[PDB]
Amino acid sequence: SHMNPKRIRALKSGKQGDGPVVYWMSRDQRAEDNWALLFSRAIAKEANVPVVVVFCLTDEFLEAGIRQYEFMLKGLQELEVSLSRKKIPSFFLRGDPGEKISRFVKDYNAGTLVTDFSPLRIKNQWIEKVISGISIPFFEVDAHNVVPCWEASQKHEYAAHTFRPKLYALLPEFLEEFPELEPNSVTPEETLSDVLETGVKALLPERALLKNKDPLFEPWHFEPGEKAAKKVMESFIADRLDSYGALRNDPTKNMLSNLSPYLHFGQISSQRVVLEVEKAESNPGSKKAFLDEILIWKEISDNFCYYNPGYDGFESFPSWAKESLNAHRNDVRSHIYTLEEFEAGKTHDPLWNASQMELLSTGKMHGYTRMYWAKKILEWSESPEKALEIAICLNDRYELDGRDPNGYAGIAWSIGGVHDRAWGEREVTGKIRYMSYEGCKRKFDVKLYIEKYS
Ligand SMILES: Cc1cc2nc3c(=O)[nH]c(=O)nc-3n(C[C@H](O)[C@H](O)[C@H](O)COP(=O)(O)OP(=O)(O)OC[C@H]3O[C@@H](n4cnc5c(N)ncnc54)[C@H](O)[C@@H]3O)c2cc1C
Ligand SMILES: O=c1nc2n(C[C@H](O)[C@H](O)[C@H](O)CO)c3cc(O)ccc3cc-2c(=O)[nH]1
Repeated sequence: SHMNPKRIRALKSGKQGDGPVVYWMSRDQRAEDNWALLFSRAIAKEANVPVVVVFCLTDEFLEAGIRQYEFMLKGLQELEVSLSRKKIPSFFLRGDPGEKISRFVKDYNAGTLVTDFSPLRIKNQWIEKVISGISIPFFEVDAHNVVPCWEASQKHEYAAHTFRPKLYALLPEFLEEFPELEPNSVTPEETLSDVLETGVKALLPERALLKNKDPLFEPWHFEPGEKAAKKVMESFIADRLDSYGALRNDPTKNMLSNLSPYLHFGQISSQRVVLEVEKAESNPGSKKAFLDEILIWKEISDNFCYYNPGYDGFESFPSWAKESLNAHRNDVRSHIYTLEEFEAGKTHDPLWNASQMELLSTGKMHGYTRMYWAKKILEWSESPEKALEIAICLNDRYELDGRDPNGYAGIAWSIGGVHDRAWGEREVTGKIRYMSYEGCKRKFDVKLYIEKYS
């Protein structure tokens, strides 16, 4: 087995039991290229026990909507089949992790517990509870980042150009092929259709609809699951990669990878993706541009959430920005929109409303327009605290890749200059990098973007 010990972290001591090794899957919903699954199999081998997979359908998802819930569970049904063809049983527990994972460990005489890693507050909520209801050893493995989150840095990194040296210096040690997942020796000692049916009915009153009372979301932009995530990656390498560096900041092109929803649910590994992109021969500049995103910005987001408890609040902005935004707290805002208005794209700005339409109808706003979109919320909000609330809310309710450290870090960047520099000082937004509507007229084909979305 080729398993780096620095990818793993003890969450609780225990006395090991004598039953299956239980992998509690959460962030990384895949069978292939999954260090958490791979380490859980290795421990089960070393203990002559089978490895099983447990997943919690939590009392939440009523906070998001059908788009995300469907994307995830369609992926998971494919995952049962996948893990079956490995003789690895998957149990799907309804309810919150505290109660259900504790009970599952007791009832199935688990030996050791392993989970994947996520810096989000809620996961730690779950962890705190699970830790009370078990007396067996507990491990988490960083299956999401290429360089483990507690390895990459010992602290918060204020700019990309400080985290980047540290991260690149560790790629030799941490970027490499996955061993194949070795199946179970034997097959060991209600369904997602019913559960998908039950939840959808519970969520259908909150579904987003255009006045016409017809549904607003379009499923077909992203086929969910592990097999489809490979295909999308392959389409990217083959077709969009060469142009990426040139056209990534242009909302009128389909030249992005479109991997974020897949990467969010962990239906595809970012280590895998990075390995394929490294292999490929493409226009100079492109490969550097894309790796800068999927290694530096993706992994600094986990860094941000992990070293900042208040990663979703003003207090985590850098000094200069807080000082700056405080000084402009009482400036009169040129507009103030209610939440409903932002949500239904009813602002005096045709480009903002279009970006909000792309979101509502596809569940994926273009990266470039996300920055415009979020900065305008700062500008048209009672306060910077309210701006974060509104952005976090809209991002999490409607993005397929939402509810993600990339989100909080991305919104903090936009609204408080996290991982950014001081810029020209203005009214209302202070020194926070400004993104004028006109700057977009210079930079890309605005009117065409607006036509695409109405
Ligand atoms: C206001 C705002 C909100 C955001 N919310 C989210 C979110 O909820 N979930 C999310 O995954 N990303 C978020 N981002 C970052 C980024 O916009 C998206 O990850 C990207 O557009 C996803 O599309 P893609 O896969 O085609 O990107 P590509 O250009 O094809 O990049 C490939 C991968 O690199 C990573 N990546 C690219 N850009 C960034 C970035 N700026 N920050 C962190 N990682 C990046 C993503 O994981 C992405 O899947 C947000 C950015 C902003 C400004
Ligand atoms: O373990 C779970 N992870 C879920 N996740 C994954 C989430 O990324 C992780 O729970 C955290 O990263 C902590 O592991 C969701 C993500 C979404 O975007 C939307 C809904 C869910 C729902 C669940 C869930 O019910 N259980």
